[PDB]
Amino acid sequence: SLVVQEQGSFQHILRLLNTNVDGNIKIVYALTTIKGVGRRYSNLVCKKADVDLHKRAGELTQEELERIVQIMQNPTHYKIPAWFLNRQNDITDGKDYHTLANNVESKLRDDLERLKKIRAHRGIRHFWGLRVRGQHTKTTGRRRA
Amino acid sequence: KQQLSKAAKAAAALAGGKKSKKKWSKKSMKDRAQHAVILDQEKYDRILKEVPTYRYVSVSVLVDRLKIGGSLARIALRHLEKEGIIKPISKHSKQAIYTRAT
Amino acid sequence: TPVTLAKVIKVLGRTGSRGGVTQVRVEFLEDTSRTIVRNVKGPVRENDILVLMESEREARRLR
Amino acid sequence: PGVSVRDVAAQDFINAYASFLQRQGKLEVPGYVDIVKTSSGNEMPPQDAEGWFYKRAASVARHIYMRKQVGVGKLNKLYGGAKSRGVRPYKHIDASGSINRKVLQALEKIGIVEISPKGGRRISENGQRDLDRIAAQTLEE
Amino acid sequence: GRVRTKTVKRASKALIERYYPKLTLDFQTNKRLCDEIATIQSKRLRNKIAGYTTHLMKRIQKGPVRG
Amino acid sequence: AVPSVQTFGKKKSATAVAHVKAGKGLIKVNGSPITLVEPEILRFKVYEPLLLVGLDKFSNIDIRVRVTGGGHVSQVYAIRQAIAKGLVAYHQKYVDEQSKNELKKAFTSYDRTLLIADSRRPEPKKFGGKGARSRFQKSYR
Amino acid sequence: PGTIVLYAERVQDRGLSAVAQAESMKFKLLNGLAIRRAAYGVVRYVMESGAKGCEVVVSGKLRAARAKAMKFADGFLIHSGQPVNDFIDTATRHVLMRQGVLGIKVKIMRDPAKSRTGPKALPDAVTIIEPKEEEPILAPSVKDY
Amino acid sequence: QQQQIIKIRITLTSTKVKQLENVSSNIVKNAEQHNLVKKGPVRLPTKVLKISTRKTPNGEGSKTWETYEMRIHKRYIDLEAPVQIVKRITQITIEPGVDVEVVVASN
Amino acid sequence: FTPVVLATPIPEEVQQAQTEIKLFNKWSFEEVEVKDASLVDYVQVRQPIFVAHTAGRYANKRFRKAQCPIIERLTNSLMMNGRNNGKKLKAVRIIKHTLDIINVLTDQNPIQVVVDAITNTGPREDTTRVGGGGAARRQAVDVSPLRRVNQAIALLTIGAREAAFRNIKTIAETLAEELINAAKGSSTSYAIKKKDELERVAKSNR
RNA sequence: UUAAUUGCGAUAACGAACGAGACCUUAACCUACUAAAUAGUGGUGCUAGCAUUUGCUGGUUAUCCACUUCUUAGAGGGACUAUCGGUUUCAAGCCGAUGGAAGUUUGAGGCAAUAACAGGUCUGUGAUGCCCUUAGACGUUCUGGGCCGCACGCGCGCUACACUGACGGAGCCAGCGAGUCUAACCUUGGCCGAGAGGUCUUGGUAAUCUUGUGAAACUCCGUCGUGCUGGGGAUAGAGCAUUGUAAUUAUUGCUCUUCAACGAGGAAUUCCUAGUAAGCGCAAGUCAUCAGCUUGCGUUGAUUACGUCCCUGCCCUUUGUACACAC
RNA sequence: AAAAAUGAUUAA
Ligand SMILES: [K+]
Ligand SMILES: [K+]
Ligand SMILES: [Mg+2]
Ligand SMILES: [Mg+2]
Ligand SMILES: [Mg+2]
Ligand SMILES: [Mg+2]
Ligand SMILES: [Mg+2]
Ligand SMILES: [Mg+2]
Ligand SMILES: [Mg+2]
Repeated sequence: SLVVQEQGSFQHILRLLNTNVDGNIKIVYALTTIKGVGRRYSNLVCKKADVDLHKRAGELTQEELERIVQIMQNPTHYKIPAWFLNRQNDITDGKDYHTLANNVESKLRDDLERLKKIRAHRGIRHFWGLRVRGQHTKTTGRRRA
Repeated sequence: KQQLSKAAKAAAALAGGKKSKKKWSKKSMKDRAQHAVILDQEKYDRILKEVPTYRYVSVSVLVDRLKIGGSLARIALRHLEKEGIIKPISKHSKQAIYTRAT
Repeated sequence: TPVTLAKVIKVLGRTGSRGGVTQVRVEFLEDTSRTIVRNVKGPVRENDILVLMESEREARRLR
Repeated sequence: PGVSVRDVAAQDFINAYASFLQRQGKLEVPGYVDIVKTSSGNEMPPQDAEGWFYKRAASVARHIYMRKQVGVGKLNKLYGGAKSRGVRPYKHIDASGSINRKVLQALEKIGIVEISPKGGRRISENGQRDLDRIAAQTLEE
Repeated sequence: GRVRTKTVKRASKALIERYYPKLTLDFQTNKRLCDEIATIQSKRLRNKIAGYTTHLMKRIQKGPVRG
Repeated sequence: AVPSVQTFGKKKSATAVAHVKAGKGLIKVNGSPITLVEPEILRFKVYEPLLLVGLDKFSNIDIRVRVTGGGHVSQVYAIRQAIAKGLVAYHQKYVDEQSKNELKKAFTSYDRTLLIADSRRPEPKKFGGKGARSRFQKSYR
Repeated sequence: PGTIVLYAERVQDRGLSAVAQAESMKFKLLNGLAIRRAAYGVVRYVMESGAKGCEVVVSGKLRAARAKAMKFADGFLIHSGQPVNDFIDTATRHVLMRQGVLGIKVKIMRDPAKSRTGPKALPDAVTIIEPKEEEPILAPSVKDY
Repeated sequence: QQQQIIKIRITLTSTKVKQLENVSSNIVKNAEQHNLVKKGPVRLPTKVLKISTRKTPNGEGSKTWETYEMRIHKRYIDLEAPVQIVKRITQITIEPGVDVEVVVASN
Repeated sequence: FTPVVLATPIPEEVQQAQTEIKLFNKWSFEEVEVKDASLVDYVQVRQPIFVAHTAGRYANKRFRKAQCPIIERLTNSLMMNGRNNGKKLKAVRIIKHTLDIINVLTDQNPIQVVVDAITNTGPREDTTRVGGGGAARRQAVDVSPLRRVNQAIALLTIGAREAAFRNIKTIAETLAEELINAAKGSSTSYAIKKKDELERVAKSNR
């Protein structure tokens, strides 16, 4: 049972990966605000960063926050088994990658534009705005799509 | 029965599509409530001062009477039990019951 | 507060539109010669005690 | 006088023996700890990253003591649980076979269990001795 | 409701007008008599017949019965 | 041999069989002492024979219980019914019956289920609904 | 050749077999015999054979296109309970005619008092043993050999 | 062949309860009239085989269901008899709807 | 008093309960004395129970449930709001905690507090709907003792559940607060204000 | 009076029949008979492993023996509202209590009358009349597509809106099933893999093996902290596998990522009286693969009411009718 | 003593 006494050096809301990560939330669930990182990826990155898991995202010093940024930037170079990522073996270069905050919807645009420019059925269904994963459309999913 | 004309069926379908979502409820929301999960010096002094004379001690009453989150309530409550200024009555997860010492 | 404690001595019958009310005869605890017929919502045995907010009304919906 | 692991609280026995293995430090952690989520039914890793393997090792060793022989699939059906399938109902999903297998394979490495020439994994004499030592200390905690 | 049917009523009435001296006021031996003085396909209907017979015998003891 | 008897206790589908014989006053259930029965929110139900009759006369007798079937609670009820039945059957067979009937008086004075199993039975389900009585939601128009 | 055998044995109480009666009546309808005569004849044969009750139902189209169903019955004929499976025997047969298909349903109550298998009487059929009424002697009149 | 032991086992499987019990009783009887020590007829739990199906041939009307059942009644008897008499018991006392299966156990 | 040695150790705390039954091994039912009349022989505080869990048959008769212990009667009505059907272990645990919170906020027997809350929360007069016309009316009627204690348990549990829904406070604590408020009469409790509203309506339809 | 055209009885009706009942199955009770390494328990009788003034386990029908309490199935017994207290045209009966396993016909079913519907089925039928078609076939097969298509409306449901919770670790518990030799079915166990899975053997034609289906809800101990939040998991992106010749219009499973409505729901409306409602899962049916469905099974287990004819209907009698295609 | 209108043609 640790009851820590600290001065006014608590770090309030902070910026990573062009995304607002706010303090007072545990570091794992604070990082999840960034697009492209979920609870599992946030937990794994936090644990590979050699930091405590009860630091409220406001006790993290700068240096251990650039360590966690670099771990997010290069997931493979920190002993991740590469089946854990978001984009494995892509069309362009076939290298296992993980997209981040501003790049997830960008790569989504690139893939959707590719499927449209190739006129594949999934791409044309996306262009029309229908369901692409094979759901029935007779009754369900009406008020918006 | 009476079949509707194609124009009437189209009008009904277009009306249904244009229809807004009629939420059948009164939606009342309370205001933002914040609790200082980080324990600074002034809040710690308030803890060490007014937690004694509390007839009832628990995570919920620590949250209500002091703007601290449940996590800080639990860890500080166990800290006070370590210091022994509160004695237990029923020990159980998800529900703590504590009163004054001696 | 003048709340009246009365002991039932007879259940007259089951009254009401849906049969949800009981016709009972109750005598008073303080004086057992003050019988009166009342309407009771819930289930009743004999020898049960009721509380009467007003102790002067006769129950309608007879026979 | 005589005491075995049947008269003690199972949960406190598991925790105390897990800490005893934690102090010995010979359980040869698999390496894929800090990654795995211990079951397909789960959706999160264990919240105790540094002791969940030790807790599983103690619980498995106790369970092997309880029964005659228990296999990896039987541990899988045991340690598995319900799985949330979104808009679908729940169903039972077995635990991680690799983790259950590795815990069992660690048990003979720390020497408690043997081949069990009839069946699966069964408790040895030295492992029995170590368990009733931790039983004695846990009873006189 | 435990209203006995006419098969039980008529079997009991004939048994009373046929073996009245042998019949005894308690149920158990009326049961153990009906197996020899009658042939009932089922134990259940035999017990029902014996129970109505012993109830009528209780009635017969304190005065006569019409029919 | 040694003076001994055996009984059983039954909830809905749980059964507990008790071997009751003279000794030094040793109580176990499923090879575990009865004080470890889980849950601890219902450990009182298996304590109740020990607290009603008075364990002073338990010094001579020892009981070993094996319980299977049903759920956890059904096992709790079958265990406590079996221990009560075994105690009063050991009294009937090997003790004077003044003590047998006074035990029966105290047992019936607290619960009838200590000696007589609940006659409530599961009701088989009928087509057209999820349960025996409940029906699927009827639809008009 | 020499181990598989087939033995054919004569049917006794041939009026009691609903299958035989149904086949014979169907052959009567094929031969052109009147429907009322065929049903009353088969009923008479069944009852004279010793069966407790008989039942012949002819459903189809008899005089006009519109359908109907005659019924011919005799004797005692229960409908519910285990004695249906114990004393009732039924047969159903289709009858091709120019106009269509006629269904012939035969139901037979065989007498429980006959046969040596199963119940020899209906359930609840209580029968009493005769008292064999005797005279009471007044005096004791002890006897010796 | 020289009047020795076989450790024979006989299984009776049938739906007809009475047609099963009669043969099993006769085998039991022939044991004592040939002073034969044995294990008595162990009766398996009566297997029931169910089929639940809609009564309607089409798909109209109230969704009424009907269930039909087999009952398989089984008895295994372990016999220890000489060679000249295991045939004496197996060729006789055979009933319709009842079959007999014989295995020379070695366990 | 005077514990005896046993071959299998029995804990000292449970050893003291041999003298008489002790609810949760923490309180005895002696000197409860439901003081407001007309609710006697309907609130069950005479037979002692070790715990609020006993699977007894209390539904096959009209008035059989009145012989079920009042604590278990309160417990069996906390097994709601649909998602909580079953889980009597959970309901019993909540009841144990709420009685502990009573015994720490007030130097009073929690059973005494519960029966006082029921006596103070059972409505004495209600209405019934009569008249098939469009303007249907209500007629005030008296309330039987059994319905009074049933409606009291219902209103206490319902108010505790609603106060527990979507707030930091545990159900055991908000039930204890409701029970403490009702056992004295403070009109800040759901069951008191609901009962007072209902009685006022019967007064207006008298 | 009964659930009953069930009876008491009255009687221009008498004696009869079907239905109801009776009957059969099934859940309960049997220290009573028969027994059982395909169900068991006990003797530790044989060796022992552990702790130590004695308990827990391993090998026990060739490493033995005894007994059916638990288990099963054969024949039975048991309840007949028994006894008692009340009440009655004192009759049929009904209400309480006492025993008993069981006292709403003990519970639940199976079967279930006469008469009818223009009810449904010609797409279950080598059941079928008539009409039509019959070689470029409305026959039968092969390839592909469709049956799933979406501005919309409706009916069954599943998951939810959370702290009586979610997540993590642990405790740890059913009953009904089913399952290969005319060939790959149910799968122990070992090894590899995060997982889904892959590979090598084993057992089971089955109370023997999967399987003690170690299911889930549940309980304890910790993380969260009233924030559409770590509640919810829709939509969508990328990859890894299994079935199948064939997976795109995504069979399904698995991993990571996206993380939408949804704050308890207007009018309205459904089901239910005790092991019932509800919660929770499991098995089976369809199945090569596919459950959010059904048929069963057990698990945890309420509240409220033992009533009335108010609504919606049913039965009997009397009555009115201009209805009989029958308000 | 609240309100309650209607129901196409032919087909024993
Ligand atoms: K259910
Ligand atoms: K085709
Ligand atoms: Mg589990
Ligand atoms: Mg019938
Ligand atoms: Mg379709
Ligand atoms: Mg979220
Ligand atoms: Mg379906
Ligand atoms: Mg009209
Ligand atoms: Mg008209």
